[PDB]
Amino acid sequence: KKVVLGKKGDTVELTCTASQKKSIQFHWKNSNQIKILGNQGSFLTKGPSKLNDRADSRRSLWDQGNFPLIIKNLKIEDSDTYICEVEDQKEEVQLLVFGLTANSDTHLLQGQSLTLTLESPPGSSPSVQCRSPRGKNIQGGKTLSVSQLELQDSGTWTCTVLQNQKKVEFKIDIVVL
Amino acid sequence: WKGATTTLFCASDAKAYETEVHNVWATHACVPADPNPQEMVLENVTENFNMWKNDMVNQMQEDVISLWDQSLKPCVKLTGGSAITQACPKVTFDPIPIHYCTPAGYAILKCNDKIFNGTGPCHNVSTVQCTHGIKPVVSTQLLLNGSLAEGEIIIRSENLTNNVKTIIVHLNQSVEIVCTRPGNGGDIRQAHCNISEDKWNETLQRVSKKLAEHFQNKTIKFASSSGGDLEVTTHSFNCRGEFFYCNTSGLFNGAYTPNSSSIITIPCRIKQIINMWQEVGRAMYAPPIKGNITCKSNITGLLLVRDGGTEPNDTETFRPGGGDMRNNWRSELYKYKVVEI
Repeated sequence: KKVVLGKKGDTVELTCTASQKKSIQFHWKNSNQIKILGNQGSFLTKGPSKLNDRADSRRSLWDQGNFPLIIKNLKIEDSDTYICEVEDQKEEVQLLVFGLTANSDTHLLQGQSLTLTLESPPGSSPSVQCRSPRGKNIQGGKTLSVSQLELQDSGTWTCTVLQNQKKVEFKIDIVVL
Repeated sequence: WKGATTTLFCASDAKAYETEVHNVWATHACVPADPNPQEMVLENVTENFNMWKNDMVNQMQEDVISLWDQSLKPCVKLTGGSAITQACPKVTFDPIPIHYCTPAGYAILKCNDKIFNGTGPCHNVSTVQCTHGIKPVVSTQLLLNGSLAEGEIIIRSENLTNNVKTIIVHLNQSVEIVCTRPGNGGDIRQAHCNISEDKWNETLQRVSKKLAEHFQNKTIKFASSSGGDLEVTTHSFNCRGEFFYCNTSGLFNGAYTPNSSSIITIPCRIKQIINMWQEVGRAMYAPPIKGNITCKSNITGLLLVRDGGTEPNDTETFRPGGGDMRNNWRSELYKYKVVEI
């Protein structure tokens, strides 16, 4: 089916279309059947879901039968299967949110060990790899690290998270100098 | 006869040299209300009704939209993205009852069962030329100034198992609410509503019981609106031309079981900038007039939505809903159906 990937703190826009029509009723549910967001005539309503104050929709598109679920400042836990119910239809999209963090301080040096953590949902088993400034990559599970750091181990580390093929990228700066 | 659609006309007791806006709309758009409404019981007949598919609701919506569009002129209006401005004089605004009438070749069938819920067969059916008079009050959360159920409180929904479906609660005793923006009146846009604590408590207690009947083995509780636009999160309504937003937190708070002051007080704001109900867009009016801006209303209905959810947790919780004004008209049109003779 359809899977959408998103990075922590980013904003995502899940799509939904009514059989090429007009402005009509729609609702977005999670897999737990909790109501997220929908319309009441011309107004937007929002249900008792965890995502409450960050869900939004693009009202101007409603005439054209587009009813997106917009989720701002994505949290890991937003990862779920979302259902948009329109007229007779049920459309499903699975959201996976990941974050990639450097669980060390900001300023490291010398022979310290740098250790990167993937924050992932429990539906996830993504593959993770991080490219050093020197082009050295390091494949890894959920917490990949470097044995002993170095001076040129500073700069812009580029990390790719693969899942459903399909990918997201985390540029992380590390400073050892 | 045979179910049908056709082009209704309206009827009212509008005065024609009155400047109030509903009066001005009706006097050109409607017929004078017949002094002698003919109603004829049909012995030996049963009819199916479905309030949820009643095109009479469509036409009423269409009228109320036209009325608003012609009567309440915002200084700024946003529609296609296309902003426009125009004169926005203050206006005189107080809904009058409007009747819906069928022309020759057609008749309106009216269900008189006191138990009627809006769908399924009706056993005491009469025929009329017009509906009773129906005030087009535009509101969310609380249905104001409607008629009262005659027997017991009634629960209406197109589908109670579906938690997206708005539940219309038809009261059978009203609870007065007085909302006012005081003259002096430090914050000009500050306001509050008073509701008899005992009367509200009694009302929610009984609604819970009804609700318990459709959701057996459930604790029934009520909670604040769950968010969305301010027009829907608060109890909003227009009062003397101003758009009130009244916080109902202190009205939907916990469980209500058979056994501050005597008065619940609810804070309200008057807003100039509003989301439009007629269509997707925003309007901007002038600041509130002077003096006491007060509306005293009868809460005669409720608009609720049930949380639902595949929780093993088994207490049903209900929040104030609304926003689709077709439900407002459905709460009054539910016992009428147009029929071609």
